[PDB]
Amino acid sequence: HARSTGSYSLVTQQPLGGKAQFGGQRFGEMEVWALEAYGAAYTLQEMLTVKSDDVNGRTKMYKNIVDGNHQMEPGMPESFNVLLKEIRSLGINIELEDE
Amino acid sequence: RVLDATQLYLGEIGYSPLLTAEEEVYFARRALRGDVASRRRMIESNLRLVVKIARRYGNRGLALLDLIEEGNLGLIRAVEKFDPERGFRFSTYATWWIRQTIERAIMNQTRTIRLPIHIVKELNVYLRTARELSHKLDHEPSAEEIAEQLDKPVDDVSRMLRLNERGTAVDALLDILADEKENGPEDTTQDDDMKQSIVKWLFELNAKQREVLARRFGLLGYEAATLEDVGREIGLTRERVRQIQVEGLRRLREILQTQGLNIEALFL
Amino acid sequence: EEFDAIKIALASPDMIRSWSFGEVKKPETINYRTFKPERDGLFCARIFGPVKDYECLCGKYKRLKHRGVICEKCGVEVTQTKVRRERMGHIELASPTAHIWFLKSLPSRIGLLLDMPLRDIERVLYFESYVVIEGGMTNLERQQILTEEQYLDALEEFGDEFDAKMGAEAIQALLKSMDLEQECEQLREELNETNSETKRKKLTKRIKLLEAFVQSGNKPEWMILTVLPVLPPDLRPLVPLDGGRFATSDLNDLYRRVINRNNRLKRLLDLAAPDIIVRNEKRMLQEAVDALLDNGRRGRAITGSNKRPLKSLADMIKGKQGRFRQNLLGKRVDYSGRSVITVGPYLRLHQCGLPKKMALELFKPFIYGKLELRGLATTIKAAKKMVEREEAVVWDILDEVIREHPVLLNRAPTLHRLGIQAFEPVLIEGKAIQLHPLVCAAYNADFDGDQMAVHVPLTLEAQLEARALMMSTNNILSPANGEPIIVPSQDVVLGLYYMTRDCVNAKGEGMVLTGPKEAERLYRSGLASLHARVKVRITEYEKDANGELVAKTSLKDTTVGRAILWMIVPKGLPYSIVNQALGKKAISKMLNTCYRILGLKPTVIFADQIMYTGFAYAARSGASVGIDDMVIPEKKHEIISEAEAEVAEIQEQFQSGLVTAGERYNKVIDIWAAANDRVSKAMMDNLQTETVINRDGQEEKQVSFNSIYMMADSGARGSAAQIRQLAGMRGLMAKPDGSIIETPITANFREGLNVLQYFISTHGARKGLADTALKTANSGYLTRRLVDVAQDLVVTEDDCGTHEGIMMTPVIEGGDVKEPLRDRVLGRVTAEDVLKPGTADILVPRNTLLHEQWCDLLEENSVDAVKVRSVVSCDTDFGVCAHCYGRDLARGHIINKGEAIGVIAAQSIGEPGTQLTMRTFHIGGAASRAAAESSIQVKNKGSIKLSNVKSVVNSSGKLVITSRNTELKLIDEFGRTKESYKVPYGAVLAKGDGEQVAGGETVANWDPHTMPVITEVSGFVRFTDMIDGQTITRQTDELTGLSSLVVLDSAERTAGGKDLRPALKIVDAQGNDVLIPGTDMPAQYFLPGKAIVQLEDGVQISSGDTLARIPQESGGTKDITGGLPRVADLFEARRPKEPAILAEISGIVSFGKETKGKRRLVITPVDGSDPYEEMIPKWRQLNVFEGERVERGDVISDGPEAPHDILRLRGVHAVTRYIVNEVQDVYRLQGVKINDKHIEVIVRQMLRKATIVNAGSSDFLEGEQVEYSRVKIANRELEANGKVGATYSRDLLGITKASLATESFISAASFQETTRVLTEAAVAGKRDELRGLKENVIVGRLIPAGTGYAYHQDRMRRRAAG
Amino acid sequence: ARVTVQDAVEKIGNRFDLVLVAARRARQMQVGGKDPLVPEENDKTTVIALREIEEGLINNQILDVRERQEQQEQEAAEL
Amino acid sequence: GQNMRVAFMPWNGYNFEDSILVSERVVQEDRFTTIHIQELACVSRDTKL
Amino acid sequence: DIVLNPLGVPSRMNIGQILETHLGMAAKGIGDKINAMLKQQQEVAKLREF
Amino acid sequence: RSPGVFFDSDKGKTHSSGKVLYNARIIPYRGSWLDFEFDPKDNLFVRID
DNA sequence: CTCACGTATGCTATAATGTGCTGACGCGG
DNA sequence: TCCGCGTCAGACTCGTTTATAGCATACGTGAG
RNA sequence: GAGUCUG
Ligand SMILES: [Mg+2]
Ligand SMILES: [Mg+2]
Ligand SMILES: [Zn+2]
Repeated sequence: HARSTGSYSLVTQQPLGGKAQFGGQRFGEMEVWALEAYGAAYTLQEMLTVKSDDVNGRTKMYKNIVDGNHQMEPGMPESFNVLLKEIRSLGINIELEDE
Repeated sequence: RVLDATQLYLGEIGYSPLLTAEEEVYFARRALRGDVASRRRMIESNLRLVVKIARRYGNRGLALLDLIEEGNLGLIRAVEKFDPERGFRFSTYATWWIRQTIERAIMNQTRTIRLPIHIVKELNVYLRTARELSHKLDHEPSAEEIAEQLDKPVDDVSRMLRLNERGTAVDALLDILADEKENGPEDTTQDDDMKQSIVKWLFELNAKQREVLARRFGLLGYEAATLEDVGREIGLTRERVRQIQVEGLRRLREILQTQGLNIEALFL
Repeated sequence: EEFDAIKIALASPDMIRSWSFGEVKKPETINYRTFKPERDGLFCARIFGPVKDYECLCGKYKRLKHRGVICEKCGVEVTQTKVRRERMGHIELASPTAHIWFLKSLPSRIGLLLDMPLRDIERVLYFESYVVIEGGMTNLERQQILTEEQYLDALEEFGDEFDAKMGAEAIQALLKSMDLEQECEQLREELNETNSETKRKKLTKRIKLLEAFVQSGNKPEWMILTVLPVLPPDLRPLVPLDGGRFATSDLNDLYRRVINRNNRLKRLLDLAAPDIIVRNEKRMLQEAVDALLDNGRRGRAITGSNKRPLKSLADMIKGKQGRFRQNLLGKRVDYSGRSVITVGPYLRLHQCGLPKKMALELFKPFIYGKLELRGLATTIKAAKKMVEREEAVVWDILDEVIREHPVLLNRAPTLHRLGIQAFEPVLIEGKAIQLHPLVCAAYNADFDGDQMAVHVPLTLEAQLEARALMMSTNNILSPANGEPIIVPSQDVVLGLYYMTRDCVNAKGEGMVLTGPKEAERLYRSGLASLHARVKVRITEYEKDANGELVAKTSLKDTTVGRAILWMIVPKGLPYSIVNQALGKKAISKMLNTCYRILGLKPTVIFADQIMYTGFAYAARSGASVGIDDMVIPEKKHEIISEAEAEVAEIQEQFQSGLVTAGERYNKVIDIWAAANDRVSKAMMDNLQTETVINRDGQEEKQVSFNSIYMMADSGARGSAAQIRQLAGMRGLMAKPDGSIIETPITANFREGLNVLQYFISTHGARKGLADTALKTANSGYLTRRLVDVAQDLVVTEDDCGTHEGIMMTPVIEGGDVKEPLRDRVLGRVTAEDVLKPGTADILVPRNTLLHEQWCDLLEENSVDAVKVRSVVSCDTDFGVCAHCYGRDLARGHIINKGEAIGVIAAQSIGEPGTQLTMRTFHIGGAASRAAAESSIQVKNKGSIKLSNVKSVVNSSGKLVITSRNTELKLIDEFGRTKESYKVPYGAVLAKGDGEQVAGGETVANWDPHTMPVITEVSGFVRFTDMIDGQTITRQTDELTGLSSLVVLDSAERTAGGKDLRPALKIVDAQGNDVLIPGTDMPAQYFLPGKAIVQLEDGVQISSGDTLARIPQESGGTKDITGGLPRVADLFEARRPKEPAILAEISGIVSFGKETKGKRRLVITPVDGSDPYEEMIPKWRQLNVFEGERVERGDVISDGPEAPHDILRLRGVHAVTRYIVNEVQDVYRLQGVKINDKHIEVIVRQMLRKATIVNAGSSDFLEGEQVEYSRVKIANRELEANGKVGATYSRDLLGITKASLATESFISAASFQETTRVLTEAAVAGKRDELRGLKENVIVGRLIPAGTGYAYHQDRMRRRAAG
Repeated sequence: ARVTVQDAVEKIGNRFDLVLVAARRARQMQVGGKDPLVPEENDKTTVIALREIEEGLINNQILDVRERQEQQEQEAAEL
Repeated sequence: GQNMRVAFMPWNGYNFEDSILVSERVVQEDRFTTIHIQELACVSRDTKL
Repeated sequence: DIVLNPLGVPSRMNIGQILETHLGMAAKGIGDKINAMLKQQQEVAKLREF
Repeated sequence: RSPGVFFDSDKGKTHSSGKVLYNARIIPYRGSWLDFEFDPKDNLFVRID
């Protein structure tokens, strides 16, 4: 099984799992740590952002790769925006403090 | 260590006075005249009755406590519209009210999507009929067999049994399901290519042809107008607009035959 | 948007209102017919937004033209549908509702704040009982509970002027009325007057809470909810399945519960209902909200449809499955694929076979891109249809894209970093991934169906990080050790072995060749065997003093297969490398040597060549396995019948009376264990040689070329242990308990196993297989705890300029030095300039890397001890210096600044455990454990050196030792330590201190089974407290009657004997107590659990005699199963059940008080006048005697040392070295090589925090716990400026707590205990500035390490300006 | 190089900085269309930057110096 | 299954870790050729439209 | 037909497969003798003997 | 587990005292379980269900 | 501008008035 | 007594069974 | 959610 781009999950916006759902391979904690041990910071961010949740990022980077730019332009992973909403639903004020 | 909301409440109800016939009449006359204590005592004394009906009304929609509270609302309406002048007992009249309010609540709250009682009542008759059919027909009721027995439309019976199907929990099933309202990057990228090509296509055809064609479909303009509505801009014509719209499209059809689409992008 | 930090704080009712875009009044979801959102329902479009993009509900406004146009008719904003994922609502609660998280979550904030027990609060909340909020009349004070009837009494008598209420209104009032300031001062006043030890903690904790509450600006009333927020619809979606049915989140069921009960409460309030009913509704409302927030915490969770509890808000965040672990610290990924792996022996080391169809799909955008630049595709949809049609031109384009583009291969489980590697792909027809053999080791890849993930690095940056950092070729050495991972195996080994190994004469013995080319010509011509012992002329190239290679040529006896291998061997290497018969062990050394001399590209080429030649000659040989291979010894049946009549004689002696079950078990196991070794050694002599080959004339002996023997000797597959079971005797099998079956299997596989032997086998087998499934998870949980603790640790500085460091000495554990000083200090920064013996000329500087060249010099001079710079002693704040660390073991040079060291450390500790779990378990059947260690024989002549020893001379003439810690050493002439030998207690020494012994002399004998209790004094033996049935037991014999006494411990003992310690007391002939030479102690030896005394009371003993024998049953397996819990216990800094005691201050000590037997050791120092007085157990016996001038941290007690007490008294290097050695003991027992520096990283992370005494210029005061780096920073500015000086004391934290003590709550939450972490952060108003790695990975940003360290340090300087 | 990047690490030193510098140069050729100093030889922008670093033509300092130069020439043209 | 002429011996790494080297003759003789029958359904439903 | 790796036997300690292989060849040995006698027709008496 | 009686014992476990606490468990096919057990102080206890 | 359609709140009267599945994990703080 | 922890991907299947009165006026929006 | 599985 192989996948470049496909459908994406409902809440988390991450790609689905399994070959029947045309799914992306799970990049697990273990696999992340490996990139952490190495240097590989761009490979990791890619895997976190334009390859998974980052909605704007993934489309923008697709366009760049057909345009042959091979530039990332990262964003904010959508699972996080949900996390925030789920913690505010608990009645905890969790704000982003700006620069 | 009594912590449970239910056991606490049932402890409190047991702690009440039980009413007699003459007592019910005395309190009921004072109650309708508008006594505070009389209303309180009649309600509190008859809470036990709510519980007996609510206890046999569980495992159908809401919880016992939820079924007892809604049942209590029926008790209040019962005390308000009780007639002590009629020799007939209160328990008999109250039972109607308690069952009515519990049933009504169970028909509304239980389903996530608000369902009308009109359809629910119809459904009841269809299901009771199915039961009698099942006892004699060793098999189960068909839609047509139920419809035959009630002398009603097959389509109407099917619509009703179609609303019987309950909802399923996503929590998992969530991960199998994928966003259908959100298009994929590949699809969104394809729309970007088309929208960008149009701008370049507008400055490739004639100046009056790409003006009239674009502002009609709402490509360059703000509002998607029709052949007759293109007259508002500067065209102010009906025949000349229709000849020029199609003249723009005919020259563009040859631009797609030469670039390498036409029948190639016809499948799409 | 781009932000600095994140803060968390309690939500105000009004704050909650801010986020809300309306109050959802109704439970209505959607209309059954028009499946659109209902009025002011849960999916209301008027509140959360439009269902369709830029379209109102009633449909009046459409298209992107209408922007923010709120439709007047339906009341729906024309914006994108996206908004319905972001907009929140709210619910107006009739009754105030307590927030379960602040109530139930321990310790609890509402309870701790009110100083009111939880029970009291709950009685109030469920409306069982009233609570007093305030009474001016002290009659009833504050927070005093009144029952229904208690409320009636005061209400008539006082009433009115006293306020007492019920439910959450009461608690909210109580919280509103409480003044944080005033209570802070009152509690400070209490601590000043009478600070009781344990309640000082609790008072200080409520003080910290009150202070932190006021600093956070959180209000206690807000713990009670008046407004209840509503989650946006799309985050609790109602979607139609294909079947026409709908599917929804359980949050919808919980919100509908809450709304129904809340609205019913509004109704019953409008109707003025009697209060019993109001109360029930308020209980039900609190139940519904508590279910909605956190279901299952408030008791029985609300079961929905199946019976399963509804998933609540907190359940979506909390669990491993929450959102942290599942959707945030790891994710599903685009441009990712998998398939089965298979060999690619043809590949070079930097390549991998990637299926055509798989690669077509992964590089889809890259194809689209080139297709449009060539003008072959007019647009993207036409390019997609050309790929769909899989046109011939598309393959050519795809070949062009993949060129020089690296792909990541990953295998589960990813234990260490080499579980991901980058390769350049090679397009292949067929559906399987082709993996290079030499990297199979790092992946632990075996091709019996394993699969791999493929991932495509998209950006130029990611491509470069893959090619430079993650490439196969570039990750040759293990980062856990200095040994390489890429090493030829199987055929690659068998073939090179076949080539190098020599045979007698064969074809063309003793010929002469002109170089390896005449040799290869001869072999391939068929005039020479590869084992033709002939001399060839090979030209070696040795490196001189300068870079130049010096030419050298000479003749040397060898074979015809080794000369031909020389052709593969790169110039620079000696010919002696190929001149031995090569195995896997020798080839690994060969590739490491080549890497360190020649460098990376040469070793890469050389590795490929070795693989190619390996299989090339592997197929040329053609070795197989027959039934004649395993040759069982002629003398098996003799050895067995001998062993068998012997065990029979001991079973007959069992009914007689010299034997317990334990004694005979040991004796039978010993007999069979020695028989098995004998039969095995018979088989291996008979098989290993027993080659009669006639040399050129007469007969000779040489090594056997029997197939199985070659397989074993080469190290290709089976070991001698497996071949014992094939050809020798199968041996003693061990039950799933670990206890060994008394009847061994006499037969082998060749002979045939029966149903009984096979059935007995099964036990061990299945326990092994169950072990792999079940045990794998504690290993992995340890990796994860380690990783979390040492995530932040990054190389920050190049040189801190520190002199400080740990003294490393050769690790000579047992008899032979498994790992010397060179291996232990190999690649380590040297500090405090350490020269040679003669102190008159510096040999090594104080800022240099310990390279193999330096290391070789160290060995000529025989330097034993070297202070080296370590991670633990590094001064760098918020990371560690390249010099303190030393070499990146994976690179073979000094570590690069920015490398994430902690992660590598945790992974490298974690991996072996997790791998040795699955590995040794499926692979072994029986338990080949040895236990011959019962008598020291010395290997080399020398003089006996006994350090730490106190022994008594027995009537034999012999030195019987009675010390616990005893270290016999073997000194030579010059006076160096070379052999060590742990003498036990109860030992007979042959010779006493400093006496000469020759090679192969026995110097001490002791029994391994039984640790005897050996008496110092001579006299008569008295039975103290040894009441039969109470404390001991009596067991009698026949004819005359020998009774034997067994000391029942408190386990079997009656209530009556519990307080009695049973002990054999030494009295003299008079029946007075005999003293222990020179002290006031009377002789008395306290007998432990099951101390089996033979000789009954009143027997004249001589000194040095065995009184009592304590059964020392050692029925434990020699696996990681038993080792890993020891490792986890050290890392988590657990005090044992019997930790040793050490002096706190230097100075002179005498004894004071005693509690019956319990010692109250009084230290009264010389200069420091204050005493230090300790309570000590009675039975714990002291090493020190009385008045000695002992320094800080002198060992007083026996048994195991607590790492806490080591750190606290001796210090950092002491405790670090204790952990390193005690952990390494376990891993070394399993043959696992991990560098100390990794363990040292994690210990540094353990010693992160420190407690403070006194104040400085900041807010320290008594006993705040602050991180060490931050207090050092304060101390640096303080010492320059002055102000109040602050005494500090470093604290040890074991892993789990250390990770939770990190000053990032995003890391704390993601680890564990998320509910508790977020309540404590919310209450403190804590602000996470996102400094660590986990924090950055969560927000999906650049890691502060590796590639990101450049960018990250640029942002930190952008903080200074702009 | 083609096979292994050891030589290019030996020029700059820090593997991490090697990657940044090769990235920056590859981006120039990818976007700006900067001409390669070594013959392309059908090599991707990733490998060409590593060749240029190996031979010691490309470097963080050198790239910065030429950035200033082109940027001051553009300032000159604007004024 | 099917019995086969098997030889125990290395090949050029084509039997590395349990990897199996098979003759073309096995494929020709259609031995270990296997038959699989997949079931696909198409459902005509009734919708609100 | 198939070439399997010798090194996946002595570690695995499934010696059954080797005995199966020796006997399998012996079984097929006798099948090859019967095949040879059937190709040359020969006697029912002789086949019966063997 | 077949219904009937079973006599079992925590082999240590509870109380570092290391006392073997004996227990009986009566298991029916249908009904509440009847437990008897010892306490460290040798008092016989009953746990119904 | 008017009626039909969808949805809801109403009232009826023998007396009846007190509840209620799966159980057993193991180590630490 | 209570509550905080327990390896990493992959394959497939099943599942969301059951219950309740009848007819009059009132409340409210939509369609022609 | 309960399965039968491959490392
Ligand atoms: Mg495997
Ligand atoms: Mg094995
Ligand atoms: Zn509208």
